[PDB]
Amino acid sequence: HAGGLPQDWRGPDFCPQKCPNNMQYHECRSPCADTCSNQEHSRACEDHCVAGCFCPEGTVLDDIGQTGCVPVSKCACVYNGAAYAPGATYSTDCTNCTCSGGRWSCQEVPCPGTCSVLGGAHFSTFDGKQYTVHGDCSYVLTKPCDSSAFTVLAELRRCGLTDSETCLKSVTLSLDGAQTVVVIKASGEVFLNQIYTQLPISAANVTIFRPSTFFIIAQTSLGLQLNLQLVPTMQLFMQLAPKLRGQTCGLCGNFNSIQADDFRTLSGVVEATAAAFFNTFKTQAACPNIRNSFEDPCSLSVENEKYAQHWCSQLTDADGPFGRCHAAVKPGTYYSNCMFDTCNCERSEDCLCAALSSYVHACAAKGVQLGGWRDGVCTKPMTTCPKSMTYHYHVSTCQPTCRSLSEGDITCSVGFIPVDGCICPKGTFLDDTGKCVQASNCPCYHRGSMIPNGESVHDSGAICTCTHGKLSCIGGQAPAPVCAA
Amino acid sequence: PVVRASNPAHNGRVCSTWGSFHYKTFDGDVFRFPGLCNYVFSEHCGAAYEDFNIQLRRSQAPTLSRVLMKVDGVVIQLTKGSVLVNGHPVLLPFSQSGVLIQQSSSYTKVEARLGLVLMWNHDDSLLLELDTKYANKTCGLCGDFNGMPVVSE
Amino acid sequence: PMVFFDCRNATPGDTGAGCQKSCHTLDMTCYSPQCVPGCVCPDGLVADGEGGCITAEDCPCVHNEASYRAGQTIRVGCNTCTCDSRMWRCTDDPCLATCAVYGDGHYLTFDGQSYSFNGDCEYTLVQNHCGGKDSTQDSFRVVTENVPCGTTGTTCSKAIKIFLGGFELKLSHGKVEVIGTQEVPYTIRQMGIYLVVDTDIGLVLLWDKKTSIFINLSPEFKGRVCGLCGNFDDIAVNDFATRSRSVVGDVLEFGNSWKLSPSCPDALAPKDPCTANPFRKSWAQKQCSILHGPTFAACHAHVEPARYYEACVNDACACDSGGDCECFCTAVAAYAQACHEVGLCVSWRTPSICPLFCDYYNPEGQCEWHYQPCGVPCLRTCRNPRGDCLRDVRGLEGCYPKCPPEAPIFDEDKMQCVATC
Ligand SMILES: [Ca+2]
Ligand SMILES: [Ca+2]
Repeated sequence: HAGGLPQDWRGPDFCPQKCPNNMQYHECRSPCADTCSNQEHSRACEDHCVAGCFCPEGTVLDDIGQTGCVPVSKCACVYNGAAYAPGATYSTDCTNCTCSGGRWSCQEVPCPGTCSVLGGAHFSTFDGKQYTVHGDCSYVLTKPCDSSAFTVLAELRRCGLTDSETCLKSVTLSLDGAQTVVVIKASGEVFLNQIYTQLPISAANVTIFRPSTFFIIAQTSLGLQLNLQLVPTMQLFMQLAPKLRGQTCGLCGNFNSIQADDFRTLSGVVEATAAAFFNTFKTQAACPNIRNSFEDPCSLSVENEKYAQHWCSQLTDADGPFGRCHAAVKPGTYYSNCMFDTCNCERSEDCLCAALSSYVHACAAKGVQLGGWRDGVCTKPMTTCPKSMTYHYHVSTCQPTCRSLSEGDITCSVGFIPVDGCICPKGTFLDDTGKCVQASNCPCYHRGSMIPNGESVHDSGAICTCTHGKLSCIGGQAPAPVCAA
Repeated sequence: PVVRASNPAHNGRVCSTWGSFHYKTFDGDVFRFPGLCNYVFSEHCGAAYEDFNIQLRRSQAPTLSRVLMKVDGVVIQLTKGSVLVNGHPVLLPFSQSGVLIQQSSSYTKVEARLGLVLMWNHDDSLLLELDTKYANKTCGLCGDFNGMPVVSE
Repeated sequence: PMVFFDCRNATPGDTGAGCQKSCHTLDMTCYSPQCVPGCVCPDGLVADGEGGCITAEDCPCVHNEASYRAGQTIRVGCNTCTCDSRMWRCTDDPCLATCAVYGDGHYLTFDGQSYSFNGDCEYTLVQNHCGGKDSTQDSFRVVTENVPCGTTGTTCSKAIKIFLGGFELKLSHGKVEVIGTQEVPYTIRQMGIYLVVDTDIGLVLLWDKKTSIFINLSPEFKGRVCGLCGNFDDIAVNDFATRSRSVVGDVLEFGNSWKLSPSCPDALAPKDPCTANPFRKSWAQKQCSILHGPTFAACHAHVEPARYYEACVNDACACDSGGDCECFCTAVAAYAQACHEVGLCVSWRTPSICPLFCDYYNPEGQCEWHYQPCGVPCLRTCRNPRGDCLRDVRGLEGCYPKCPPEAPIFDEDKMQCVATC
């Protein structure tokens, strides 16, 4: 206490002191003992030296395993409450880390970005920035700044008596300087180049399909993917390849891993409010300028607030249907969206179901399945699909069809974030009339033309009849036509 | 108020008891008092509101049987193998209301963010270190903490 | 000159008003596929928002719900932006970043990551020499000391310790202690309600003397710092890097990894204050509504008050152990300082709402001290006889002296207006 440095005077027989593990008793050492977690605590110490048990020089205390004093090279690492081992590795979607000397060494890996428009008003950019503006126009979501290779537009329109009830009515995907325009409406209709088409479409540089009755997925060759949820309300999830980092710009940010500049307008400065930056991406002059107020819809109605609190708190309930996802996706933002949407919109159940489905889709994107989450609420969509369709919580594949059976190739993107909805049951193929039929009822196809059962076709002198969904050919087959020189 | 400090010798802020009833006051007066009753080790009697009040009791070898601390409404009772906080046994380390109680291989330490540190070692020594803001405002076996050994004690 | 165009006689390939732009629509690409009725300016003209039509290059620049003509000047951070043909021309001078810690563990890092952490121990707010531990410069370490403030599990700061070189500063209660061990590389200056510690390495600290700290770090320390204030590399997601040098998603783990003493118990998730203390909630919502009313209406376009309002309500709900007014005043003063930093001199302290006793500093038979919302950046004093102001600190509100012409130099040590020092 006087600022001195006493020297050890004890011994095995002269006032012996015992220490746990391999620690040694010293009269003057720093009380800030280095451990595996904090291996430089002694250097960052403000107290004077004290007497007690200390680790031998060259070793630090093992607080993770309580195995006495261990060398720095033998120190373990802790991640998510689970102790690792020297040399053990873990990986996230964006990084890969390895334990060494009690510290994590991390290497970056290629990582696609995700923008989200949920509830018609809640935006989450590629860099993770979140905001909420209730627009009344068509807005530029994502677009390269220096080119027009692709462009995504969202038609956010006021769909209620008040100015804070916004619906996403359509999504426009423009390709190659507006040479390929696909407009997907909230009613499920798809317009390719102003022509009402039928899914799936394999157009120039884009393929659009319907994995289920609830979702429409559009994948482009430029690294862009769109998931569009149509039941109960239209919500958008855009995924962008890492090759476009720092190049896009719109309502979804510039994809440069920085949240600060995500509110930067085309003028060149970063705005302070979400509404000011949001209003600069209008497409028409007549659209109103949205000013963000500080309303709290849940405070305007007792019953609405009670309903929203009762049914939206399941998102943050650790022991509920969504409890297996709190480690993957933080539910706070989804809980706030659920509360606001349920209290604000007239159809409270629809907005509650939309928020729950958005959280479930985020969890599925992270790789967590929450099947059986519709028990108690949102039961109605499970009992509304056509006669031959049945519901499924997990739809990670593509719908099999009679044309898929005949041709052998199904128009799909193969790999997409798993979705939910009503599909054809297993072993049953979707017929061209929107009906799920068995393999024995799927029609034959020759040269892209439907061949009804009992009919025959003539090809290279061979007669092939369509029986029981199979195109048998008399004479065995027609192996290979040969043309003489 | 800017207060400078350069001297690291701070023996004037430390009062302790050890061995055969040996006491050292904050002012450096070392004496012996073989009392086995309950005595006030140190308390903040210089203000209308008392920040701390530490009492110690001895039992017969001059062993320490009980240490009672009143720290800003927190009552800590330290006995051999037992730590009670507000009448409830606790598991160390224990942090509550700015008071941290932790046991080591050689001592039990109670640190109070108002500026006090108490050490009950395993050689039966009770050492108290006080912040300099409590100078000239204490009383008990540890003196009045004014830098002068005999006067006022 | 705008004419109403209707789609009654809509020839193919004619958008009408669907591709009519304005001074606010910064994207000039025509996206409408079909005709939309509405007002259309003459060919090659865009709307100016007041009914007229002007050329695209003549549209005024838009910034924070305001319009600026060509050649006008705005200030962002430290740079200057000039409007020119709808664009902003800004210099590229790097400057400081501010980490703000206030209230019941409300943190905002250098890179803009906002979070809430309630840790009971001492935590490394910022320090250099994290990776490699050599780098350059001299090692510095700003460490916060915390104490429970409430009964719901919230925790607020009590003392701030700055370890620079071989010197230590302890800002505690309302005083500063130079624990010490060359010359002192510190400059302590009381301006407004703030105590400013300036270092020669490029580190500034504003302390409201109760619970609020604002650490300003020069751009020379980018990527060379760590702690609860992030690592200062313009990325906010990776600011949750534990002491083991791994970015985690749990705020509790990241906060607990930065405690000074490994033996200190780890913090747990606190209860919801307005849920654990409902009987206070209304009062909170009635008191923090100042952040949404006409008092700060001019600032709503420049600083978003959502997180400040949330922190105010949570602190007022959790300030249940004594001192609700201090919690409320700190929460509102955080937003007030945020407004002042961007050049908005908003006055919010009334005799009923966080009063300041300026007249307490008036000597016998004198009246000089007055409340300043943005403060006096360059006020004449003994250490600044020429009346210079270095910027780098903006809007430090509080009581400032207005020395008369007879005695125009303010001596802080004597705390009086004198003719010469
Ligand atoms: Ca970015
Ligand atoms: Ca960072």
